[PDB]
Amino acid sequence: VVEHPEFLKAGKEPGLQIWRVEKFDLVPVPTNLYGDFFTGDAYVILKTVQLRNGNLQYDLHYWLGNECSQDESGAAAIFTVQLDDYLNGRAVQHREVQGFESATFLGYFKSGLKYKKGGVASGFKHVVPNE
Amino acid sequence: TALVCDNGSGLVKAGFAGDDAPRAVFPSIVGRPRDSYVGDEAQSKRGILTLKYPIEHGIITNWDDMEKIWHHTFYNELRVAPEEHPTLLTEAPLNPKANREKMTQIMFETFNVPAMYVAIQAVLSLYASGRTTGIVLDSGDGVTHNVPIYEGYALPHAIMRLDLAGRDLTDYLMKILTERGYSFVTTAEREIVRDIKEKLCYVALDFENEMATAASSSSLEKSYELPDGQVITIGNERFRCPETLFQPSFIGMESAGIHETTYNSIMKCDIDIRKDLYANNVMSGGTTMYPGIADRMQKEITALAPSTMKIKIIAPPERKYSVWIGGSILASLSTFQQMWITKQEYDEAGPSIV
Ligand SMILES: Nc1ncnc2c1ncn2[C@@H]1O[C@H](COP(=O)(O)OP(=O)(O)OP(=O)(O)O)[C@@H](O)[C@H]1O
Ligand SMILES: [Ca+2]
Repeated sequence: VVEHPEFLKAGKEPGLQIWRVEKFDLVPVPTNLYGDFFTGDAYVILKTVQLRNGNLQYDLHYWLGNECSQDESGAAAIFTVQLDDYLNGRAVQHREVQGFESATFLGYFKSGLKYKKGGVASGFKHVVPNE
Repeated sequence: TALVCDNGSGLVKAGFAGDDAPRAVFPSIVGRPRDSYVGDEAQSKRGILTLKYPIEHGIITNWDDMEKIWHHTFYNELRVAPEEHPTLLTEAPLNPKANREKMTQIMFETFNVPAMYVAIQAVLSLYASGRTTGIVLDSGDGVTHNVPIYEGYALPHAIMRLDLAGRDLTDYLMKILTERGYSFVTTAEREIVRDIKEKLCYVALDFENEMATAASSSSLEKSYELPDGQVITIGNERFRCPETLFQPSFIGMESAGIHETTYNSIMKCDIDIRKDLYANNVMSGGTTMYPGIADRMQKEITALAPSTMKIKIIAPPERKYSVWIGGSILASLSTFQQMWITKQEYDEAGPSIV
């Protein structure tokens, strides 16, 4: 369980919700920017579907950009498991890698998917063991 | 700032959540006289000390000594007051709850940590690689594990354990090195064999062909300069050492090879997620650092599994600290705040909380 604001807003209504991992945190992407991914970042996508039989459906995808740092891709993966745990585990998890996204993932974006160089910076402080 | 401690059978990896590497890496050894020393200092005075490994095959067996490892970790290594830092500790898969209970009790009752959390080593490694599903080959100094994981959780029935790892390998290299004439018997010389193992050993893509090539030319031979000046030659021992991983028979173990336990482990999981295990073989651990291990495993597993299946081995360049890094990332997340176990909650519920 988490008091994290975004976990409370997750999968409450039919639709698409996108978050970007930023310095070890899940930050919501402006709605108008959906479909634009920074190739150097990592995101978590939650798709909620309306299933007549009052049976809400969830699909969690974590997208990894070619230049995203280890701490980001790791955080995207971990957030996915926690969000799913939060949602009682009812969500099906999917790892999406830049350039090889699943047909399901690509379908979430009517007007195509668009990449763009750049991104937030690693929250990782560099060190060298035994120094 | 949260602390992250990965207590391995041979080395303790320790540091601060947020860093991309452990600041401290030392031997998991405690030495006592005739009132104790730890790690390098314990090894310096090995002459007047009885040395013991508190962690056997990834499982804590000596609590009196484990306590010294943690005291040394916190005070000497990290230079921090345990009472001001939330602490992430790692543990071997299938670790007895009693142990997890003892671990927790010591942290709260003798070091008074404000909060703690215990994570399974293999899962942290998988997270470090940016995955929630896959199967991890975790190989260290005292144990090797095959942990298939689905959506973040280790599949209990399918986990496999193989008590052969780095130490056994060193012991074997030392053994076949004498046969070739040389000789490393004392404790001081065993360090030499470990350096040879880590510098010159490698996994043959094909053991049989390498054995052939080596008996003919000297194209595979590498020279190793001893400290005193001497220069010894190593030939087939380079790939015969690691060969033990795929053929535990060399050291006298009817055990199955790591390619074999990976395949069997995958075979004990729902067939629907098997395609995913096959494409997400992650290796972590010092003992998977050998050059050529990815290629060999890649070939050995497609031989075992049906040919249409796609096999992919992920061997991260820093896989020696993958466990620590995954925990570093985990303990840094804004969400980790809630999953800790507080000293306060422990005072009420006791051991049964971890
Ligand atoms: N480059 C290398 N090549 C081969 N072996 C290496 C290399 N670097 C380290 N090792 C070995 O890998 C082993 C250590 O790993 P790790 O630090 O993974 O062990 P642990 O965490 O100490 O043990 P365990 O996982 O069994 O509880 C050591 O025995 C060491 O000799
Ligand atoms: Ca980034």
